[PDB]
Amino acid sequence: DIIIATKNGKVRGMNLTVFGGTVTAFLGIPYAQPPLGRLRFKKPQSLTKWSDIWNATKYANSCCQNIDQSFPGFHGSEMWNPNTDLSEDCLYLNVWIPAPKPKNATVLIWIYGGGFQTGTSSLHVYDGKFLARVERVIVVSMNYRVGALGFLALPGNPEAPGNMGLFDQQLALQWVQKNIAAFGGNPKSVTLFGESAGAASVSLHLLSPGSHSLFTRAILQSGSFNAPWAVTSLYEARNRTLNLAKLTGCSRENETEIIKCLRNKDPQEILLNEAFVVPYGTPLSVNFGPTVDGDFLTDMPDILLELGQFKKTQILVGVNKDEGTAFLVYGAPGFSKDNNSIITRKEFQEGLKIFFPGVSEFGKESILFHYTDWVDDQRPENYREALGDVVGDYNFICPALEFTKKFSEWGNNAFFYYFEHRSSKLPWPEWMGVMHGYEIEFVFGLPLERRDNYTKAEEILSRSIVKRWANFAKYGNPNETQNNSTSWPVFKSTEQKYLTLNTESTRIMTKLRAQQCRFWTSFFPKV
Ligand SMILES: *C1O[C@H](CO[C@@H]2O[C@@H](C)[C@@H](O)[C@@H](O)[C@@H]2O)[C@@H](O[C@@H]2O[C@H](CO)[C@@H](O)[C@H](O)[C@H]2NC(C)=O)[C@H](O)[C@H]1NC(C)=O
Ligand SMILES: *[C@@H]1O[C@H](CO[C@@H]2O[C@@H](C)[C@@H](O)[C@@H](O)[C@@H]2O)[C@@H](O[C@@H]2O[C@H](CO)[C@@H](O)[C@H](O)[C@H]2NC(C)=O)[C@H](O)[C@H]1NC(C)=O
Ligand SMILES: *[C@@H]1O[C@H](CO[C@H]2O[C@@H](C)[C@@H](O)[C@@H](O)[C@@H]2O)[C@@H](O[C@@H]2O[C@H](CO)[C@@H](O)[C@H](O)[C@H]2NC(C)=O)[C@H](O)[C@H]1NC(C)=O
Ligand SMILES: COCCN(C[C@@H]1CCCN(Cc2ccccc2)C1)S(=O)(=O)c1ccc2ccccc2c1
Ligand SMILES: *[C@@H]1O[C@H](CO)[C@@H](O[C@@H]2O[C@H](CO)[C@@H](O)[C@H](O)[C@H]2NC(C)=O)[C@H](O)[C@H]1NC(C)=O
Ligand SMILES: *[C@@H]1O[C@H](CO)[C@@H](O[C@@H]2O[C@H](CO)[C@@H](O)[C@H](O)[C@H]2NC(C)=O)[C@H](O)[C@H]1NC(C)=O
Ligand SMILES: *[C@@H]1O[C@H](CO)[C@@H](O[C@H]2O[C@H](CO)[C@@H](O)[C@H](O)[C@H]2NC(C)=O)[C@H](O)[C@H]1NC(C)=O
Ligand SMILES: *[C@H]1O[C@H](CO)[C@@H](O)[C@H](O)[C@H]1NC(C)=O
Ligand SMILES: [Cl-]
Ligand SMILES: [Cl-]
Repeated sequence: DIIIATKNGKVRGMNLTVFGGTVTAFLGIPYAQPPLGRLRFKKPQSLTKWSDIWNATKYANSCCQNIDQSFPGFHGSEMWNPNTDLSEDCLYLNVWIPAPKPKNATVLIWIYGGGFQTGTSSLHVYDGKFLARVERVIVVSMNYRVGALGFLALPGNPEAPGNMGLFDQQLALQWVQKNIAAFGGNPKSVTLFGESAGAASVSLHLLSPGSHSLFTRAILQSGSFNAPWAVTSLYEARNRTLNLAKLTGCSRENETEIIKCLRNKDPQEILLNEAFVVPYGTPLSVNFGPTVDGDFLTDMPDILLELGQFKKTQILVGVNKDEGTAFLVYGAPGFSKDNNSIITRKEFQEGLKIFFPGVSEFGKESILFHYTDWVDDQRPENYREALGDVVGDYNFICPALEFTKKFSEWGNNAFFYYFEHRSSKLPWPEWMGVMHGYEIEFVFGLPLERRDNYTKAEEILSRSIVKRWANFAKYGNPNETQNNSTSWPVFKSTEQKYLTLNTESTRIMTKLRAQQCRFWTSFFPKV
């Protein structure tokens, strides 16, 4: 039998045959009390015990969330939709262990993204058996509440204080600290890693004092808290809570009555109203996400980062070459995943209004000016490409770079990557390039599965990324080998060196997109 004793009871695993070896998987370990009934909107409560041997042999329920149904049958979007029953009873986690069982393995904890409204640990691109098999690390991933059920905020009120999903993550980090040694793992070697909102989440755990001792090191893939979508101000969050009460028939004299009313609502009644809590939106809208709750976050995160009030440790940060394109076919006029999406200069300008609703006309004018200095005047795909880069630079690349600069300025080693390979199996059209989220499958080592129809070059690339991530986790240094390996230099605010990741060559380069990002940090805010 495959049985591990944990502080909350014994749990039964299952064997996976991986690359002619065995990985032991414990899928769907509860780590918190089910946030049902009176526990809805509260911080997660510690788990006491489950009754008998818990069978962690199938993934757990995913947290409640609206589904992306924009493209029925399309793998490109359905690969992100939850693949287990949705339920409010979702606070579970997964643990993959190398066989034979390690004595003190480094632990990698995955935090999925999904704009704080979606995601689940059970997606196939987050399958952790490959990393455990190939690098002999332990992999943990957890489900955390998303949407209003996860980030409804009445700051100061324990009935709905804000940042519950972040606290879900945190409680799972505490569970690893309490229990991972029984799975053979080193609680003193724990690396958080995640993508998009998960990366924004990792970046917020660097700032949260309660998480300081729950992990060693941090990997931020295509995301950071200073991205414009990631953190809502204290009273912007409160306002949206009130509007949800309004929209559901739960407006009440005092706040606890409002929360009382919202606990009576069906989950679908909450989920289907989440989109209407803001006056206007964008394809990158986070209606209920992290906020300044005074508990998980004691000040605006921008300030804590400025003042060095964060966990002093090593980080690995990076972005993808076409972060913006994904969001274009979700509300930008003239953009379809089924044509080559050539757009006019007028369609570009309409896209700016879609993605920048509350920005002045001269604000849009200067965005347009900064992104039209064409190398070749036509080149009929200039505006199509300009709009992607605007969305990608403003929402992801430039914030990730600025976070890395300011963080490295306080003395810890920081490593930046620019991932430029488009997957041979990427189901979206070619014009969308190296999309948001499509480095993940390489990080988790799926190209290592030869029966899966990736190219040999993608196996080598994924094998190299898998080595660097695991080496970063074990050693604070994302090295590959000492010899025959391009060195990954530290990111330093003067030189700002980064490593490119693709199949042709991995080069050290400097000041990624500095001319574009300089616009977004030092001019656009003044507008
Ligand atoms: C806080 O937010 C409200 C927005 O409230 C609205 O009502 C909700 C039910 C929801 O459906 C939203 O889409 C609505 O926008 C701000 O009030 C606005 O002013 C009036 C008051 O109802 C409303 O008709 C307007 O549409 C809102 N403004 C815009 C630009 O749409 C309110 O000002 C915000 N700030 C504070 C401090 O409360
Ligand atoms: C977890 O599953 C066990 C049974 O699953 C199997 O039995 C194990 C001994 C092992 O051989 C596994 O590989 C099998 O998949 C549940 O066990 C109870 O006890 C016996 C076990 O065979 C069974 O006849 C009983 O009917 C089970 N009890 C009940 C009330 O039906 C065990 O209950 C499962 N754990 C939980 C928390 O449900
Ligand atoms: C040592 O291995 C190289 C490949 O190693 C490349 O990996 C990158 C991450 C980076 O660190 C880089 O400096 C490093 O060189 C081998 O070259 C590969 O060789 C095959 C042929 O066997 C070519 O088809 C590949 O294109 C080539 N990859 C490259 C150049 O990136 C090579 O076998 C070996 N070189 C020596 C001198 O021993
Ligand atoms: C179901 O509820 C709708 C809300 N969003 C739907 C999104 C819209 C855009 C993309 N996809 C994911 C996707 C598709 C294809 C390739 C890669 C990635 C579906 S969301 O909750 O998922 C969302 C919101 C705001 C984000 C802000 C920053 C980054 C990601 C965000 C995701
Ligand atoms: C689950 O995987 C473990 C690890 O591979 C298996 O345990 C091994 O089985 C072989 C075959 O007899 C032994 O030589 C090893 O000594 C075993 N290891 C341990 C730690 O006991 C186990 O058999 C698998 N469970 C299954 C297949 O149900
Ligand atoms: C990558 O670099 C790190 C150093 O940054 C190497 O780490 C040492 O690793 C060995 C394991 O072989 C440990 O026993 C030492 O204690 C480590 N020392 C230090 C100072 O880190 C690591 O070996 C390198 N790996 C490769 C493949 O190059
Ligand atoms: C696993 O590795 C840790 C270190 O990462 C070992 O911890 C001990 O040694 C550490 C020095 O690096 C310190 O944290 C402590 O001196 C000590 N830990 C204590 C006393 O709690 C740990 O022993 C290793 N576990 C193994 C090998 O099973
Ligand atoms: C493709 O996308 C939509 C079709 O649904 C359309 O509005 C747009 O103009 C089309 N662009 C083409 C065909 O170039
Ligand atoms: Cl995502
Ligand atoms: Cl093209």
